[PDB]
Amino acid sequence: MMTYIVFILSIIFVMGFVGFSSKPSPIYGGLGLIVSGGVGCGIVLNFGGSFLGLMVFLIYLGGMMVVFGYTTAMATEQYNKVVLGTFITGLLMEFLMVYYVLKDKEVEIVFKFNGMGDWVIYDTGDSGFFSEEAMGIAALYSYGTWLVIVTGWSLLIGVVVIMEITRGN
Amino acid sequence: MWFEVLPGIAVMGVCLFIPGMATARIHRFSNGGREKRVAHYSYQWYLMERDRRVSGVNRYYVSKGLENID
Amino acid sequence: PFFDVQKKLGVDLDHWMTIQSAEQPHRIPARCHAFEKEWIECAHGIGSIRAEKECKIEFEDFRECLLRQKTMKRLNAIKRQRDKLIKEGKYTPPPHHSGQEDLRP
Amino acid sequence: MFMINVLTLIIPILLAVAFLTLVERKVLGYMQFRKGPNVVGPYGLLQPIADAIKLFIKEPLRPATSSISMFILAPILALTLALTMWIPLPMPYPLINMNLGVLFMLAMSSLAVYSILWSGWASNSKYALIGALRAVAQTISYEVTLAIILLSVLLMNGSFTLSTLIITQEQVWLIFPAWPLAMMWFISTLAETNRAPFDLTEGESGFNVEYAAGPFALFFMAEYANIIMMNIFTTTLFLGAFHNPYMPELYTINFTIKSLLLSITFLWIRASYPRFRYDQLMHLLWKNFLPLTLALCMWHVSLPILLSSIPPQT
Amino acid sequence: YPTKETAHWKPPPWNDVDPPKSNLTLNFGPQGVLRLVMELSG
Amino acid sequence: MNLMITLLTNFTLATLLVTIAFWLPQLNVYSEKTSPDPMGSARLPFSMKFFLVAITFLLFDLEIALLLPLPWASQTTNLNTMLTMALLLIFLLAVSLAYEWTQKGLEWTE
Amino acid sequence: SRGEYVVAKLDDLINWARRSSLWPMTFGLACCAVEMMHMAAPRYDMDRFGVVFRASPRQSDVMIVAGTLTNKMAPALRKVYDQMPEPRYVVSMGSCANGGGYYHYSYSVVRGCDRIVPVDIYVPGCPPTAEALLYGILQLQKKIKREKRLRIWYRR
Amino acid sequence: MSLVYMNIMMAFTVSLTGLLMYRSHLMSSLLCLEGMMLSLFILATLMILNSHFTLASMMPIILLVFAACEAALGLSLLVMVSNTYGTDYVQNLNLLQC
Amino acid sequence: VAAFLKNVWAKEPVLVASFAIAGLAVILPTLSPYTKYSLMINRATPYNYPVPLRDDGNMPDVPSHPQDPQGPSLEWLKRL
Ligand SMILES: CCCCCCCCCCCCCCCCCC(=O)OC[C@H](COP(=O)([O-])OCC[N+](C)(C)C)OC(=O)CCCCCCCCCCCCCCCCC
Ligand SMILES: CCCCCCCCCCCCCCCCCC(=O)OC[C@H](COP(=O)(O)OCCN)OC(=O)CCCCCCCCCCCCCCCCC
Ligand SMILES: CCCCCCCCCCCCCCCCCC(=O)OC[C@H](COP(=O)(O)OCCN)OC(=O)CCCCCCCCCCCCCCCCC
Ligand SMILES: CCCCCCCCCCCCCCCCCC(=O)OC[C@H](COP(=O)(O)OCCN)OC(=O)CCCCCCCCCCCCCCCCC
Ligand SMILES: CCCCCCCCCCCCCCCCCC(=O)OC[C@H](COP(=O)(O)OCCN)OC(=O)CCCCCCCCCCCCCCCCC
Ligand SMILES: CCCCCCCCCCC1=C(C)C(=O)C(OC)=C(OC)C1=O
Ligand code: SF4
Repeated sequence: MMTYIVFILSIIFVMGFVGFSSKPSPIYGGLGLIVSGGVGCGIVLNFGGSFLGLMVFLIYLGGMMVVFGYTTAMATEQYNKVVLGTFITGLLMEFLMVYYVLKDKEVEIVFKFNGMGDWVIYDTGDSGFFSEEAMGIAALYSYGTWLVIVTGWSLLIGVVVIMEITRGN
Repeated sequence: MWFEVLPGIAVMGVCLFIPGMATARIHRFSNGGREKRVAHYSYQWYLMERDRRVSGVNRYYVSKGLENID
Repeated sequence: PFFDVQKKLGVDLDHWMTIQSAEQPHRIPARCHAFEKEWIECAHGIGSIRAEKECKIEFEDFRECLLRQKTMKRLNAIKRQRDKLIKEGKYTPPPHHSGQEDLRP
Repeated sequence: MFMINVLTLIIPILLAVAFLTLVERKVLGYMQFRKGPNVVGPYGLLQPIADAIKLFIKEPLRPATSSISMFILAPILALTLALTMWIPLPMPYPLINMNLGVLFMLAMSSLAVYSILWSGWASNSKYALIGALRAVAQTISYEVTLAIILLSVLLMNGSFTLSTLIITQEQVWLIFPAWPLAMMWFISTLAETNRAPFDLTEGESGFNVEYAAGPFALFFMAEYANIIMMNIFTTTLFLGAFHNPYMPELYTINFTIKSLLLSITFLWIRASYPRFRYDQLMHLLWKNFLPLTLALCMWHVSLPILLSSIPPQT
Repeated sequence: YPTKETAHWKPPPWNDVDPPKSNLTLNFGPQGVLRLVMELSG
Repeated sequence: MNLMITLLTNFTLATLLVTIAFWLPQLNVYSEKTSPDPMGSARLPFSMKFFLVAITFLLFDLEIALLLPLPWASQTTNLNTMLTMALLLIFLLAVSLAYEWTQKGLEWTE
Repeated sequence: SRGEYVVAKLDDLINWARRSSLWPMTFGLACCAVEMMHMAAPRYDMDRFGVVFRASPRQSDVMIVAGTLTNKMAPALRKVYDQMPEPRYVVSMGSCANGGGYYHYSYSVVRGCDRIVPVDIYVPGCPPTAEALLYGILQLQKKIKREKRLRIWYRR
Repeated sequence: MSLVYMNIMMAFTVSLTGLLMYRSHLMSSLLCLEGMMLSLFILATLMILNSHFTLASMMPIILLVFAACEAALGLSLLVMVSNTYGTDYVQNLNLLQC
Repeated sequence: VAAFLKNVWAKEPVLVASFAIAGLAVILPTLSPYTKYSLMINRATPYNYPVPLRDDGNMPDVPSHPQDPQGPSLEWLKRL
């Protein structure tokens, strides 16, 4: 059961999306996307993506969903059947997926998926005195020159774009 | 006078002294009278799991020296 | 229009992140470095139409390295037959597969 | 045995937050030429106990909430985040020794604005919502200089590991190469915890005025846990103490004295200044701290290269 | 070719500009003692 | 694993204290209260300036996310390129701040 | 009996915690506000009794009506009284809050704040001194000390 | 293939069909769009960490940053819609039928 | 060039300090004699295993043992 733990988190992940995709209200939907971001971060962390998971917290959740909840609280003035039916529909489809891929150890929705716990696909070695993911992100400044240029230019242009379109003149 | 504030500062300072003293004594109790093994990198974890395998008691901290070879 | 500015000017804008077998930081290999190197050295220069039918073996070995579908299918088959024989009682697992063997090194 | 270690972390957190209220009332007393509490206990040592028992049997204020669920979730999130900021703190050994503890703390402190935002929207008062939006905008503004100052300091550390930050400061305090970063860091931590002169939730409504005495006390103790925690983190980060590995209690006494003095420095700053106007601390961030912070970030990138003083990765 | 569905459609404006279809008032009450009525614009 | 235990303990103690703070004074039988704000019933007027400071936070937070691997990137052997791109990213964050200045974006929350 | 002893000790505990942590909301109406400020000033210092200085009205335990209550403000006084969580007490400070005072026969003054809110301590003076107000606050603490909420609850 | 990829693809399709079936709010649409981005982040991350392909570890951060800038732009558009009608309702955005 | 500088140091000392520290961060690594040692220390740090060479017979610069004289040395790092 604990060998399936990432899978279990992924189930909660899918459940969290049926939280906000059914769209109850943008604030409860924001909360559902926050919970989804936390459990997807846990999925990332359990493969060895420590820095990427903390980017999910600091930049996706603590950076961007803060601005989503902030903008949302400045609208939709404070105080359904389609939401509840959509939520139970998505939940029953997800538990039928779980039931099939656990009873058969294999399923095929669009692609063939094994039903074993996802620990089986890992590597059996060590990376020495470094995280490989940390060194691959550190390579953004040594090997990623064009990527840094186009990303920083897009962010500068994005600042210019937001200041042009939010002015009305 | 001003030293009347020192009992509350003393109580709060003891309350801040408790967690580090507690985790140091618990790390020395749980790891054979020594520090907890810091394994930030997979080589350190490899050495630690090798220690757990060569100890024979399924405890990484039980160290085997030159007495374990002939 | 693939205006190949990078080969024209000799610059390297994005070829470095393109494949797993490229120059990596600290010489870290991918898990399918050898399979991808063999598929690329097979399919180099001969074009995609010939590369689909002439380098099928290296590409299938590389895809089966990437997604491990045949390997996990085989592990499914072995574990399922083992669980069936445990249910029938005609098999018993050894001590080294039960955790009673005092591991190697 | 690990659960005992978690309890000996988090129950002394609650006791230190309990008596920090007494220390604040006493120190603010003597700085205001009066005494603090000295009647309720001997030297007022029973004032936090009496106040906790008073607040936990006060009538529930019973608001009409726009959301019941987020009104419940905002104190839970505040207390959970205020307790999880302590677990990577090397004092001298962290509870959870993690490789990226600095970034973990920056992330879990970036998540703390949702309690303010959810409690502001979960109230039906529009003016409480305006105050919540101002408090969130203040906090996310000063998080920018938190992240960039913290990056510029950890360029001398070598990693995001908090325990390595003790090894970094064995020859000298890190306040000596980074006192401008230290002073902008300290004022930015003063503005994170909504602490005076940046307390506009008491400047003339707070975001959590619709809560009863119990839940508002939980917000209050999460705030003081954040205050003690950020002072400990600033102590670890700029005033790193001597550590004998055979005698860990020397480091524990030393960082405890320094963190107490830094928390009393928070108490002594609120006894000294008037508040900022809201645009004035926005001016303080965007037009004063952030240009210096970017300039010193360029300086602390280029400085280990030009002096051959790049710290090790491990 | 106007049909029954597309019969309420009028042609768009000539400059393609549609017509645009307040400020806050606060009561800082008696809660010395002064009542204030604010008209704020941000 | 110890982290998940610690998170569960912190979350459980927080939920327990919130349950006590919401349900220990509910046991009293005090009195029923009829009980019939600076704005009375006027709808919340939108502030463009709070949204602009939140978006400026978001964009500078993305630029910070780019800046975060620098204590690792200083360990490279292509140090001239690394230093050039680090100074270029901090300079582009400074140019973003300067353009946010000069078009009066940092005004009335300066 | 055991239950009477237990509810007596719990009464003593909760009365101790309530009288030792009184939080006031002061209606600074008129000249008595100046003397409440002197009762907060460093000579008398209400904060050493556990009586904080200017708690918010939705967390305060006692409403000190310090000044003249006029007809134009009596619904605001009553609204703040109705917004206070229980147990709430009312200290009437000075002659105009007590009985109308020097403006008793006026067309525009409520003749004592006890026509508007229930009152626990009447503190007389024009103004009463800060020491006299602190006397009234200590008398309010003594009134809280002899409360019998759980003993009456156990006897009902 | 692996079992976690099933759930991350199903999450992307759930956020897709949420983004492809509007109810009333444009903010709920932007949340579904960012759920699509989040599932792309998770899926890219699990592949790149699985494959030990080192240089693409900087790839999901890039996938975050641009798209979050995209999110910022979307929020700004919503606010301009909210500054015309008072609400972000998608049925107000129907003037371009004629 | 001097009255403007005293003017901006009188009006805006935060920004003068900002542009001055940024200018030092830009120009000073190109003028430093120790920028070379940063590169030399980062390439002297052995993250990987020194995979040995097959002795063909003619490699006079490659040692047979770590304690041999030929090979890359780190006397400059111990001395500085
Ligand atoms: C960590 C332990 C403690 C650390 C130290 C902190 C202890 C002291 C705290 C005192 C209480 C503070 C309470 C809050 C104060 C808030 C107000 C305030 O101070 O605002 C900040 C003020 C704001 O100033 P201001 O707003 O008053 O100024 C007017 C500004 N205009 C014109 C735009 C309106 O100052 C700063 O922003 C400076 C921040 C720190 C700068 C450090 C610079 C170091 C030197 C660099 C080099 C200089 C030489 C040039 C280059 C030479 C190269 C060789
Ligand atoms: C890490 C360290 C943390 C430390 C936290 C605590 C700090 C403060 C410590 C306590 C300071 C002294 C407390 C003294 C309490 C008052 C005692 C007293 O005199 O009570 C008198 C009262 C009535 O007495 P009575 O007999 O009626 O008097 C008439 C006599 N002719 O009788 C009564 O009220 C009944 C008796 C009440 C006794 C209460 C005692 C105080 C409770 C403190 C709780 C915490 C204790 C420490 C916990 C951590 C260490 C284990
Ligand atoms: C089975 C029998 C028991 C039944 C359940 C009861 C449990 C134990 C409760 C505490 C003990 C019961 C008695 C409570 C106090 C009664 C006596 C009292 O009130 O004495 C008054 C005395 C001070 O005299 P005072 O009137 O204040 O005079 C002003 C000075 N001129 O006051 C003092 O000297 C100080 C009084 C302190 C009261 C005790 C200490 C506080 C409570 C500690 C335990 C609960 C809280 C734990 C921590 C909570 C979180 C912080
Ligand atoms: C509204 C909902 C309720 C709100 C209140 C409660 C939630 C908010 C407060 C708690 C936040 C939880 C944060 C969990 C992850 C934190 C990041 C993290 O794990 O960092 C620590 C560490 C990374 O460092 P490193 O040393 O590199 O890794 C170990 C390698 N030897 O990595 C590790 O040590 C890895 C340990 C194993 C993996 C842990 C996975 C945790 C479980 C999934 C996420 C749980 C939170 C989901 C909800 C988020 C908020 C909505
Ligand atoms: C080349 C190195 C890298 C440079 C880029 C990186 C810089 C790091 C710091 C980032 C700063 C970001 C924001 C900068 C905005 C500049 C524009 C500006 O602020 O103009 C307005 C200002 C007058 O302010 P005002 O509009 O009235 O605002 C109210 C406050 N009084 O006008 C002014 O105050 C005039 C400001 C310009 C003059 C500053 C002169 C400083 C000179 C220091 C010595 C030379 C250093 C070498 C670099 C060259 C500098 C020109
Ligand atoms: C788990 C509960 C532990 C005890 C509660 C926290 C410690 C006591 C703090 C009391 C307190 C003080 C002194 C206080 O002054 C205050 O007002 C600003 C509060 O907020 C309402 C308080 O909560
Ligand atoms: S009792 Fe006297 S001093 Fe007090 S408020 Fe009335 S008129 Fe003024």
